[PDB]
Amino acid sequence: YHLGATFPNFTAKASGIDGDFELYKYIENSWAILFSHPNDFTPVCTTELAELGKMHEDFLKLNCKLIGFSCNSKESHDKWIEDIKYYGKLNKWEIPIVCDESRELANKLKIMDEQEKDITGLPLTCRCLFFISPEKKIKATVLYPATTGRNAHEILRVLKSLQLTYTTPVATPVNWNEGDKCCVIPTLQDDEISKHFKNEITKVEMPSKKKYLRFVNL
Amino acid sequence: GYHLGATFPNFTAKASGIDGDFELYKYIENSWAILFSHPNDFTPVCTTELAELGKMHEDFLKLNCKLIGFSCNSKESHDKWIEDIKYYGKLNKWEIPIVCDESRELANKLKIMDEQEKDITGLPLTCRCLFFISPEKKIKATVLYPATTGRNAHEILRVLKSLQLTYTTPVATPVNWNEGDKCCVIPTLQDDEISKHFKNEITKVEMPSKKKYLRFVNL
Repeated sequence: YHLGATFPNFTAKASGIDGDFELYKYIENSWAILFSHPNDFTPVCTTELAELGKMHEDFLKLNCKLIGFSCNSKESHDKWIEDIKYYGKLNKWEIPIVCDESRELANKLKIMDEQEKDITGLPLTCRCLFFISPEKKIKATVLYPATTGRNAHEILRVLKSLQLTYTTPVATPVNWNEGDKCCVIPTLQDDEISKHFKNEITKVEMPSKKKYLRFVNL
Repeated sequence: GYHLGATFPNFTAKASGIDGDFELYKYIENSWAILFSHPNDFTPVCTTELAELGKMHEDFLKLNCKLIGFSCNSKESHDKWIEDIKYYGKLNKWEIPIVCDESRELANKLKIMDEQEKDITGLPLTCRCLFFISPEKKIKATVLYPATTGRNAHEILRVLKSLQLTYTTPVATPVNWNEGDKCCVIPTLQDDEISKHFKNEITKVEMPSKKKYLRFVNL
């Protein structure tokens, strides 16, 4: 699943609901982030899910769903959730965590961990991320191993960049955070700037004399 | 293509700063390596990323980790744009080899094409990929950011330190971990074997499930 591919629909069991979870129904007209984790009841996973449970409103208000995913059962997810709530000082769990016990979805998405296996000796997923647009396109991906917890701040920062550059002709520079100046895309002609920007462009002159180094403060 | 734990393939290519062929396995022998691509020379986000990694090059070399750049531009393009990068970063030299994939063979093989970005000729360009590669040529982590979205350079280093730490020690790093912070004991390490590996004591946190997996250790 290269960048720009269409993230496939699937139906699965999930935490906190009794019926079928269908992805496309859940994420219609929304950004989505689908994130996996190796095993329920393990420490790194608990810290990550507790953090994303805290940040869940920050995402929802940007019109972005969070969807969890592991190769554990529903009964595992539901019991483990009370651990995540306790660790994280949370009082309301809202992120659906998909179940993939058969590993069909994990094999199709190509997110298996290099190392981790459950108690039954069957393989488990790594820490994947898929950032998905309202049109079901994979805008960005990450595959972290079971050994290395994610940066939850980075997850919200990429999302903000993706949503900004979705509607405006800019790209966000190294280490950009919301509120910082961004870059004008290099193909945007100077005759074309005022149609798109209220504020002034800053030009930084380069030894090559090419005029591509332009910042804008939105 | 190249999932976690797969072997990163050898290649040989032209590169910035040298006039001979660059062979990947040669350059990274007995070394951690981070291979990072950018879409196009002479464009603004790319210049800021490369300046930053150039400033950070000593941080990486101290950890025994090679940085290797990559775009679908020629050598002549790379060499000239290097002077732009050096100017923007206030650098006096440049030592990261930037490989050339003008034919797009390597980028089609690595599956690092950007969804939208094209050059002046109409041909497609790479996204902003990262491959973290161990001394045995195994892919430990990857990231694919699009052209629209510059990477977090602090995060690249945080991940490398994490991958190096957990490579040799029975720990895993929790969410948002930085070097110096307590990390987690792997859930399968049993009690009898805890003091072979750890000088400092372990902290256990009680869970409603009464399971015993929530263990922190300060190294």
